[PDB]
Amino acid sequence: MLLPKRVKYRREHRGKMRGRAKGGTEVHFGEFGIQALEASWITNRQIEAARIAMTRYMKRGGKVWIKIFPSKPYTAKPLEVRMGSGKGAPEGWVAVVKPGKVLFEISGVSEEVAREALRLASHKLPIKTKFVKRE
Amino acid sequence: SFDGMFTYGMTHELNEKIMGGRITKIHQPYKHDVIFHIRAKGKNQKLLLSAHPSYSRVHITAQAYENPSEPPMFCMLLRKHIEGGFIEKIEQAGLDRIMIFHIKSRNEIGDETVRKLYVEIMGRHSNIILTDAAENVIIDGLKHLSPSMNSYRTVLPGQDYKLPPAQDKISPDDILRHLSFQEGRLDKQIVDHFSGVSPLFAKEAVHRATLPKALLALFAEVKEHRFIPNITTVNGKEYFYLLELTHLKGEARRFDSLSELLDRFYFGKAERDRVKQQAQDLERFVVNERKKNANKIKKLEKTLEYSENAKEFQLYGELLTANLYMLKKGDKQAEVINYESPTITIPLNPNKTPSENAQAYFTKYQKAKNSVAVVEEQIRLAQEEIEYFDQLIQQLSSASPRDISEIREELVEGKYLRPHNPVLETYESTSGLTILVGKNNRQNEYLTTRVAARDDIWLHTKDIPGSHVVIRSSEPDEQTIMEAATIAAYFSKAKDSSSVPVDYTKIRHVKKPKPGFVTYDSQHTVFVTPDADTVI
Amino acid sequence: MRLDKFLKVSRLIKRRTLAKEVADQGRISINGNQAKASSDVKPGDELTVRFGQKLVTVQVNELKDTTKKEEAANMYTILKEEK
RNA sequence: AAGGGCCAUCGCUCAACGGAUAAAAGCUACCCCGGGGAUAACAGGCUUAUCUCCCCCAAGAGUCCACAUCGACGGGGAGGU
RNA sequence: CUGGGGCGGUCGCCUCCUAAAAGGUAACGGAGGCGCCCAAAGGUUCCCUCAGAAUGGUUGGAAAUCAUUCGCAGAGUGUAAA
RNA sequence: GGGGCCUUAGCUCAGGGGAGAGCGCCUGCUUUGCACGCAGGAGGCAGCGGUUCGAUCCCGCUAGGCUCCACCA
Repeated sequence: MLLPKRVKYRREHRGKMRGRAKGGTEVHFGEFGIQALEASWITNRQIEAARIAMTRYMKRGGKVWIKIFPSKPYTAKPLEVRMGSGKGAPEGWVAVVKPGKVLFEISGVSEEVAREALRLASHKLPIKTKFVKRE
Repeated sequence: SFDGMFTYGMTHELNEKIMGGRITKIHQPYKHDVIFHIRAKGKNQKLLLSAHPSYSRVHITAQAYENPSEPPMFCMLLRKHIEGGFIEKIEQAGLDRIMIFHIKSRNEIGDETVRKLYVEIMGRHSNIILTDAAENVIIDGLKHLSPSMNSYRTVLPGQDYKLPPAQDKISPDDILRHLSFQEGRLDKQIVDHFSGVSPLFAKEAVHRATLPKALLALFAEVKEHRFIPNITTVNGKEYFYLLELTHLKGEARRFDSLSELLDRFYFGKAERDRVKQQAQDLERFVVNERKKNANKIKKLEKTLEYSENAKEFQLYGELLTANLYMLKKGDKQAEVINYESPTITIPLNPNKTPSENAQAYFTKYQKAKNSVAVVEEQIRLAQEEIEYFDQLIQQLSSASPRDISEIREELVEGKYLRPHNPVLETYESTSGLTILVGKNNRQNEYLTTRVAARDDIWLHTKDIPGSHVVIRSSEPDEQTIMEAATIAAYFSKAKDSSSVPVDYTKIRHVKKPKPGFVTYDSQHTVFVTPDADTVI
Repeated sequence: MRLDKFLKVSRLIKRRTLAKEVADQGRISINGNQAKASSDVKPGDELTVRFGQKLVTVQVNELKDTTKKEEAANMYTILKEEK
């Protein structure tokens, strides 16, 4: 459950996930990676689920290199409450994702193993994905 | 110790020096303790006073201990009315444990004035008071005492001073007159006739066996200042008095000055007893833990005696796998032979197959095996801890404060407790050699590892628990080999045990495997015994 | 302040409980008047007290609450004792 | 002359800060009038966070065996009680 | 005022974001400040340039002050922010 | 859940410039003396963050506790 240690503002606007990514569109730390085909917010619980999934499938395998970090916080008012009276309290932390963006990489491991692990992770994630490799 | 006799001796023997002593400086180092640097007889001298209840006394010390950074209220009040004083006279207060200084000094206008400083040393309720000469009014007081104690006298300033009720005791045959010697335990009731008495003095005089002679002779002795200031030590419990020891087995060390006697007594006892309190408070806790671990393993052992059906199930599974062809699925029993050719009737589950049943027996064997392994590991843990604490208590018995300070940190590191090169201690040895040791486990390990080589020799117990000690590259003669055995037997699980074998082994085989779980090989062993301080 | 608090801080009596007890017995008084633990006091007050037969008369100079030990007795002065 | 005017200046958390008076708190279930669906309680409606139900990946439990039956961390939907 | 009212909270002024590249722009939207201070902390003339880092060096110490080269600026700008 | 108060040694307390006053329980010492003591159990700002050369002392966020409120259909 990743966390930014320190932040300026505990409360931010949400934002808009228009367009494609700026960077991180291609694997370069590792060999076999995964990228997105949509745009969405992703949570520390999602990423750690995917991470531990692939690492359990691999059991010693090489290196991973996540390519993101949930910097963004997201609020949520308490339950059964009218509107207004200030912005809701923070709940967790979020990473924002554009399409064309690489999320997880892999090295030290064969292609079939990598593809299967990333499949497993994709099923923990909400969005549509693609298997990718380095050029 | 501090009887009216000792008091009266001091009264004359300090007026010997401090006729008209010019009080040059005043300080209050500790709570119930006050220092005067006085100039009398053309010389500067120290004068300690103490109303500290058990240690309340008066003294003159070569050790000007420490003048404080803070001048307290009482000190400054003394500075107000006594500073630059002049000790006209000393008085004994009629042989009670009380003293008087008749003092002169000029006031703030240069007009000469006088005062009466009183020092009542009663024991738990001693005190120091300052009083006016003519008015007898108290001006200062160290232990203000309000009459909620509904007592005769009172301390507070301004009030007319008053002395305690002097008891109806003839302060100096008269006991054979007044007291019925049939009463017995008369060491008690000499206090009931005389003023300056200790039960120590009374007992030592009563043990002279009708003995008025002893009383009269000793009174003449004191009156003549014929005493001998020594300190007595009856197996510890170090006592002292004007007279020497009379009968008891205790050691004696004599002095030229009662003041030096007081110095060499109290200079240690100020903190020795504190260290003893700390040591005992810690020892209680350690013994609680060790006793707890012992009872813990007792629980585990007496619990272990009720789940031990492993081998039966093992052998049953063996036999069933051996006889897995004569057996129906649905049967209750099996007359079966062991591979000594007995014939065992093993029960079955009439629903299961023999395969299932035998596998269940193997399963139960596995389970009992597992649980027993668990309990045996817990046993090993607890016994390691118990032996650790037993060695620890041995060390604490044979300890010094310098190693106790390390042991505390060792245990706080072990997290049983909560809140840098000096390692070893040595003395003389045979062949003019030096043999180093450490009563602390940590210091002992530091010496064994970092202070010697592998080919050197370590000498320790050939037995359960003792210290660890050796000379730097211990390769000296058999004289030193046998001398190390004495140092080993001295600091051991059983000090003064005249049958203790010591193990001497090359440091190259010293096993550095809890802490101080050091095994040893390349070892020989020699029966030996404890010794005296000549082991130093 | 209150009498019992005053007695404790001045260390005449070691326990406020005991101060209350004696005031409820009425063994003591103020300015010739019988008093109680809640009785108000001030500087200049003249206080009569009993300890069995020991009767006492004192005078109030000051009053506070932090009252360290030796500074307690500065708070007041003895005047007289009877029995 | 009193007094007033002009000029300069002082006096207000008048703070509810364009300040209603120099001067002011509450109960009403004993209540009343004028109006409102411009605004609340029921129901209806939109939403479906929540709720219920279904499903995906599948580690793991299941002696062995993921999917007999259960199903973690996570994910996606339906319904409109 | 009020996402019914009540209770809570707020009520004037300043700075930023929201604010959509002039300006302006709401919400019980997000962050913070004011109800002053200086008689020199003003005016003018003249002067010079910071913070930190590395070296060496008593007390001096990780950290005073010291010389020392590096050093658009990481400092300062009475106070909050721009 | 909201608001206010509090959260400093074992207990009770004071105190933006360096946390210190008193008291008690258990143990030990202790002794001639009308409960008159001493040492150790031990003496540590609920936590997090920020401003300042500095924070218990100013600010903010959160936890624990006490009190008040949590009403109309």
